[PDB]
Amino acid sequence: PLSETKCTLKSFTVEKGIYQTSNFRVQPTESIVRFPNITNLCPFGEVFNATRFASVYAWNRKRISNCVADYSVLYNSASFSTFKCYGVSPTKLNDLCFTNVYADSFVIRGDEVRQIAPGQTGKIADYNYKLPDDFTGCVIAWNSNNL
Amino acid sequence: PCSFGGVSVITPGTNTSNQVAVLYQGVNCTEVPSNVFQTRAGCLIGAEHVNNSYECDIPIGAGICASYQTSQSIIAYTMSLGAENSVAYSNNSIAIPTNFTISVTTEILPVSMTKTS
Amino acid sequence: VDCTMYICGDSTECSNLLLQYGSFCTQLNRALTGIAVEQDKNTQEVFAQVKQIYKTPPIKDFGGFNFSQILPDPSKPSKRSFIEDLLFNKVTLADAGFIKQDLICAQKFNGLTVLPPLLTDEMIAQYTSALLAGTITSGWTFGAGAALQIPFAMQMAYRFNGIGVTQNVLYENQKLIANQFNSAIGKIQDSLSSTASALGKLQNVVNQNAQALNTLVKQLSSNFGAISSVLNDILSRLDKVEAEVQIDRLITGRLQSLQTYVTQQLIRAAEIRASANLAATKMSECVLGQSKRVDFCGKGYHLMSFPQSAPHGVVFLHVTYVPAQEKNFTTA
Amino acid sequence: GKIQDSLSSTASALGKLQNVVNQNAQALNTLVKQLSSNFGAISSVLNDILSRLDKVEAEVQIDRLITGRLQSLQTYVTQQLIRAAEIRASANLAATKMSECVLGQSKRVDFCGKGYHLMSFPQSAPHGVVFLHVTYVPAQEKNFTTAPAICHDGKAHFPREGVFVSNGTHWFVTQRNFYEPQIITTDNTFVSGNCDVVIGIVNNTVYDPLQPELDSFKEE
Ligand SMILES: *[C@@H]1O[C@H](CO)[C@@H](O[C@@H]2O[C@H](CO)[C@@H](O)[C@H](O)[C@H]2NC(C)=O)[C@H](O)[C@H]1NC(C)=O
Ligand SMILES: *[C@@H]1O[C@H](CO)[C@@H](O[C@@H]2O[C@H](CO)[C@@H](O)[C@H](O)[C@H]2NC(C)=O)[C@H](O)[C@H]1NC(C)=O
Ligand SMILES: *[C@@H]1O[C@H](CO)[C@@H](O[C@@H]2O[C@H](CO)[C@@H](O)[C@H](O)[C@H]2NC(C)=O)[C@H](O)[C@H]1NC(C)=O
Ligand SMILES: *[C@@H]1O[C@H](CO)[C@@H](O[C@@H]2O[C@H](CO)[C@@H](O)[C@H](O)[C@H]2NC(C)=O)[C@H](O)[C@H]1NC(C)=O
Ligand SMILES: *[C@@H]1O[C@H](CO)[C@@H](O[C@@H]2O[C@H](CO)[C@@H](O)[C@H](O)[C@H]2NC(C)=O)[C@H](O)[C@H]1NC(C)=O
Ligand SMILES: *[C@@H]1O[C@H](CO)[C@@H](O)[C@H](O)[C@H]1NC(C)=O
Ligand SMILES: *[C@@H]1O[C@H](CO)[C@@H](O)[C@H](O)[C@H]1NC(C)=O
Ligand SMILES: *[C@@H]1O[C@H](CO)[C@@H](O)[C@H](O)[C@H]1NC(C)=O
Ligand SMILES: *[C@@H]1O[C@H](CO)[C@@H](O)[C@H](O)[C@H]1NC(C)=O
Ligand SMILES: *[C@@H]1O[C@H](CO)[C@@H](O)[C@H](O)[C@H]1NC(C)=O
Ligand SMILES: *[C@@H]1O[C@H](CO)[C@@H](O)[C@H](O)[C@H]1NC(C)=O
Repeated sequence: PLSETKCTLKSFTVEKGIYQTSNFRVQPTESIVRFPNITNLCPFGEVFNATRFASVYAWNRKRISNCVADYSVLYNSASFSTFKCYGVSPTKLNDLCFTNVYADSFVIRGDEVRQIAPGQTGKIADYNYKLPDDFTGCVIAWNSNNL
Repeated sequence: PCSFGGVSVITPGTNTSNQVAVLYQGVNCTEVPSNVFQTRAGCLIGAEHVNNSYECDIPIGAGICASYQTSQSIIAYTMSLGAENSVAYSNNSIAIPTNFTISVTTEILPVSMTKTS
Repeated sequence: VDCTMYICGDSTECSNLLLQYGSFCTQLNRALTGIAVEQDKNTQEVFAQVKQIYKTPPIKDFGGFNFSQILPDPSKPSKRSFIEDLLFNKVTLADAGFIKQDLICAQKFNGLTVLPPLLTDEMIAQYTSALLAGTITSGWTFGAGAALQIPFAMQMAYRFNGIGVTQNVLYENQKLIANQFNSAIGKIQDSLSSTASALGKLQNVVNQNAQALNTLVKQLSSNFGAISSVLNDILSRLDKVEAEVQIDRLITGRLQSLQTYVTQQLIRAAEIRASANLAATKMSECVLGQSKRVDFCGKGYHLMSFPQSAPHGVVFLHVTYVPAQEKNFTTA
Repeated sequence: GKIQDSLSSTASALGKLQNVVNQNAQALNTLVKQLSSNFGAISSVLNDILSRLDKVEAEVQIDRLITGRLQSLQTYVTQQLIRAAEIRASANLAATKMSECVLGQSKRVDFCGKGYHLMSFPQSAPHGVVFLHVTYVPAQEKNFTTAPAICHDGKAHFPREGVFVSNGTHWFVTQRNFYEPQIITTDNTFVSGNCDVVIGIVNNTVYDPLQPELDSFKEE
């Protein structure tokens, strides 16, 4: 502590009195993790790999609840031509726990994928499918000219 | 949130000694673990607590003051307010000074600080 | 205030980014420590006027005057007097900082701790009792030099001689005069027991000390433009490169809040320093002596004054002479 | 002389002054120290930023630097204003002490030194003023017995100035702040009312200076 006060005052010699120093706080002993103890894996397979998808005017919306996700499985796949999360880091998804997940599935042409970012404007973004300005979530787009 | 608080170092001038005391402020120091003293201002470690009272030299808090005294060490104590004195009051008694002393006292006051632009 | 803890405590990626702002945190801590020391300076200046603690004699032969309502009461664990105890009940203190083991707890948890005053209420009451005993047994002598004991009747005689009235008037009416004083003190006892606004100048202080602290906590809920106002949320959601962008905005907002709070504290501390210097002057001149300054020690011709403590304040009972029944006469 | 040795011995007596000057430096010190701070840019030196980057990104960095250094200036100038206000108050108080304790005599207790104020001498000091307050202090006290008034011929006598004192056998009139007994005389006292109302009156003779002259002339 004495050398620490010498450090705080930036002087070799210290005068008589009281000197406030860097505060003490007791460190955590260990770590506790608590999550709901559900176990079923989530069916992302039919969500992201359907036989067929709905059109933009009637864009399909699947509810995801009461399941254990695994976004690392998707994130490691190279089939994702475009993958951008606008309210969370894509890697951190494994350590974040959600109240629900809406999967909005549809098909467009290649040039309109820039229109699907949140806050964007354009014919698709104006007259059939608009994301909120404060949108949080992820956007996935991949070519299907072979399907 | 885990117990936390500011920490202060009680010390005389390093030109006199190297011994120091540590005051964990606002901490009931049963958590910190012969010189452990639970003040009303937290806990003091490294000083000997005595029942003797002196004038406050190094302010600790809540009536506790520290000092460096003999064998030399840091002592914490309840600061004495002053010399005890009972005035010999009576309804027909008077005190008159028969002698006087003229004393000079220095009073120092700042008048100005350095101009800066 | 611990700058790190207040801004975004329990985070290391905080300290790394907060180091980029230089010694702002150290400067804020220096200012707060200076204010804390200045509080002790004010208390020491106002109350520690006498180096000797006097005590009242066991016999209370004060020529008919009754100071029981302001003399210390041994029955109470503290040597606090009666009117002093009323004063302590009128003001509702908050966050006295005597061992924390609620608003006070919520303020404390965020690094906003309260140091205790050095002179606890007991030593303040002892100082007040000492000064009162000196005033009532030694005239104004103890202020100038040693304690020169004197009976209270001729002490009032010399206060009358000071106010331009011959001391004989006192002795021809002492029985009535004391009867007035012992009555008038009672009027204070009922007044402080009746009204609660008389101590406004004190509560206005203490309330603000809380209120500014309140808003200093309330700014934590503010997002300042980020996507979330909680640090652990930002940390969990985002990776380093964007978490840095968000945490810089949060740090800037919380640092500006600290700047505003510490400037407010400095201004209030300057006002309190001025008030404490004025109070110390009133203690030195109206208590330890008699004043020729009109209206400085009570409305009227000043006879004397009695000090009393109060939570974070001092209360002077100014005893003053007032001409009452006038008559017309012809003068050349 | 005791002052000369005291100022030659101790160095803390002038603390209130150094505390000022030190701060004037210390705030300046930190006002320079903030230059080393980066405030979030990639470099804390202006010429570095200028050399590395082109205009469109150098503007983004220099805006951050300007904001940081401007905030530092705001804090420094607010601190200076507060310290200047405190110094203004101190200087007004010192000017009052110069006008009242030096150029005159003060009836305010403890304002011009601890005790009964006799006078004061001003002295200069670096950025400060030092008053040598010369004051009178009663030193050696003694006990005496006092009565509020004396009953001589059925009438009460009170001091024109001073206090009736007695060593045990005789009564005298002494000024309050110095012992100098003097015989109870009609010149030293005045008469108002009889002896029944005053509480604690004590019988004693009151000398009349006209009586011995009248009696000596009668014997003549
Ligand atoms: C949907 O089909 C895709 C086809 O791309 C699946 O991705 C393949 O997964 C297999 C084993 O699971 C790997 O051998 C391939 O390397 C993957 N393809 C690529 C290019 O990454 C994907 O698993 C299915 N999607 C979902 C959500 O079930
Ligand atoms: C008042 O006090 C002074 C202070 O001592 C007395 O003067 C001293 O007298 C003695 C005895 O003769 C000497 O030894 C000292 O040198 C004197 N000191 C000073 C400072 O002058 C003085 O006698 C006292 N007055 C009375 C009436 O007793
Ligand atoms: C001084 O005031 C106190 C309080 O008013 C007086 O004490 C009271 O005496 C009466 C009458 O016997 C009692 O009924 C009370 O219980 C007493 N109260 C307290 C607080 O002690 C006291 O008598 C007064 N003294 C003089 C000399 O007038
Ligand atoms: C109180 O003071 C008086 C006055 O000084 C003392 O009376 C004097 O006594 C002496 C010594 O015998 C005589 O020479 C004087 O003539 C007396 N003067 C007066 C005015 O009476 C008296 O002795 C003192 N009493 C005590 C107890 O000290
Ligand atoms: C002061 O003198 C008066 C008058 O001589 C004293 O009063 C007398 O006291 C006696 C004895 O009891 C009575 O017989 C008289 O009637 C009183 N006379 C008067 C005029 O009141 C008084 O006692 C004396 N005081 C002292 C302290 O000696
Ligand atoms: C250190 O202490 C010695 C002895 O008390 C003294 O002579 C010297 O001046 C002191 N030095 C400082 C820097 O206070
Ligand atoms: C600390 O806490 C313990 C347990 O409640 C208690 O016995 C002790 O008195 C406390 N000490 C202080 C100084 O508060
Ligand atoms: C102070 O007094 C108490 C009670 O008499 C005693 O328990 C304690 O040991 C004393 N402390 C010292 C240092 O003598
Ligand atoms: C004095 O005279 C004025 C004018 O006549 C009158 O108004 C006032 O009441 C008188 N005061 C007294 C005390 O007689
Ligand atoms: C006065 O009398 C009191 C009580 O007897 C005593 O304590 C004190 O020392 C005396 N003072 C002088 C100067 O004789
Ligand atoms: C002083 O007190 C004594 C003892 O109580 C008493 O006999 C005497 O009458 C009192 N004197 C005065 C003037 O009150």
